[PDB]
Amino acid sequence: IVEGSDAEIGMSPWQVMLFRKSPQELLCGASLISDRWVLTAAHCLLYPPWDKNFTENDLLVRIGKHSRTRYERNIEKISMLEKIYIHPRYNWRENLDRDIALMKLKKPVAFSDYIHPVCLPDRETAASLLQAGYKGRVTGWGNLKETWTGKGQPSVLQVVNLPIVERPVCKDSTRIRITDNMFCAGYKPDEGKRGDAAEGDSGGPFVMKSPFNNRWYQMGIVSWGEGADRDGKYGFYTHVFRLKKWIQKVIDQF
Amino acid sequence: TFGSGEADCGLRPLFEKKSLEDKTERELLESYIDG
Repeated sequence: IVEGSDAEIGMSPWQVMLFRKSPQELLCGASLISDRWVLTAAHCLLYPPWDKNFTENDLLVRIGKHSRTRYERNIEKISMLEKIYIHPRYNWRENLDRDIALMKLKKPVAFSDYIHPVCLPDRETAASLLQAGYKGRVTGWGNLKETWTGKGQPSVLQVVNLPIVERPVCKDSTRIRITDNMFCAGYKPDEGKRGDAAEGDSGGPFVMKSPFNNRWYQMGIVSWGEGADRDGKYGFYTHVFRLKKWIQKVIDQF
Repeated sequence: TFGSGEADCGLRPLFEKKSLEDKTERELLESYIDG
């Protein structure tokens, strides 16, 4: 996270760290949506141009964390994966359309003060909150700097609030063909404020707090960008509401 | 299938459930109300 700040303890209890078993390293972010399902970006698991194709046994998920590196005994939960589901229409060849994946845990996890699921949006929450200028929140353990070569690593989970950007400005900012299953967020060059997701934050949640019922809803998944914190460029997010029927089909199928 | 969690989703044990506000959530809500 670029230009964010340290998260408070329990601030993002749905935050999940996707961790590579061997070698040991943070792969991406993800989110807890029930006691047995974790949501992430398809590119975190499958990206043929890089010969990336993780299987259930290559990874583990860590829930309830705050520190990036410490094993948080009695606080975090480490879970193994039963099965991975990649959207069948995930377009890695062109634009990362439908950049979404679900992971079923081998067994359910118990919730705690540090482990709790985020809500998926209903149509009224999407209609009301996905508006240009409205801010959502992104969290993760990714790089701290846009700049260069270390890109910086945080000691603890980072948080940043970012405004949704008008679709014509998103489209105008990139040569990639943007689809209705994606939206972009970030401050414009003349807004002065900075902040962005970066490498390592991919797959994590973009959440908004509902003014109607004060619950947190995951409206996006960190998907791709072109230079994080690079003003003039914006971060792109998978539109969770638009892909909700696929999520429900998978969950009520296994 | 889904499992438990839907019912109480999105309400944080250390925040909403304790009537406590985190440091920057007001920035989010004011962005929906003000412009």
